[PDB]
Amino acid sequence: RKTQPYDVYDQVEFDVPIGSRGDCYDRYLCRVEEMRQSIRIISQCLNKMPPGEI
Amino acid sequence: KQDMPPVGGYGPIDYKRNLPRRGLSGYSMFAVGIGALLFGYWSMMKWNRERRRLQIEDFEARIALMP
Repeated sequence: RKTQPYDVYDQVEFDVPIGSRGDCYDRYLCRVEEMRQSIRIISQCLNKMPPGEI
Repeated sequence: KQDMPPVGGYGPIDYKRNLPRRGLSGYSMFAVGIGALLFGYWSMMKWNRERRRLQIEDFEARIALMP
């Protein structure tokens, strides 16, 4: 998502959670932490929508 | 010309993570526990000792009869 583009998707800012060790409990904690970071990409998306065509 | 986004009115909501409320820890506990437990045994020796006194009275009525 930030080594290739999709869309106008470069114009948002967020960080990509990493794990320390290599087990299930620290690939669990990505999924809890990505849900907090998805609220940031929604709240950054309401401010930016240009009116226009579809 | 009827399209969505407002001119203003926003938050946002946080991305944060916090509820570390302490909590009565760290030598406060292990001190209310022992202070409660020693009140228990102090409430013993006033009943278990006293029941042994009435115990001997219960044997007393036996021995004053049976000739």
